[PDB]
Amino acid sequence: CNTSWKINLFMQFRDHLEEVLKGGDVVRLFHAEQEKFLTCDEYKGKLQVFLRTT
Amino acid sequence: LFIQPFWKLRSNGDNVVVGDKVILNPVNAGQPLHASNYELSDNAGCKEVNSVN
Repeated sequence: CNTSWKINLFMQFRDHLEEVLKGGDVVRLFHAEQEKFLTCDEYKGKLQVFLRTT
Repeated sequence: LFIQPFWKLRSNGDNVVVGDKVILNPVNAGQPLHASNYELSDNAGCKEVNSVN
């Protein structure tokens, strides 16, 4: 075929360190003061963000 | 006086930064300093400081 693949850069090898925050990382935000995790859930047909009491 | 964190952000072994809210706990008494609400008779408008939870 004549298909051509274009190389689009998302992240460099130097920036792929595991000791730094990187785009696309899956992390959860924990509230130290209230000791609660940020969460979003559907309550009355609409999604709302809050801190879930544990 | 043990200097101890008041916020949950800081933790034991962390360097104390200027402006941080800290608690001063006497080594022997074991009760943090507290600005009492008892107005001093000798001087009006002056409160008292004592060691208590």
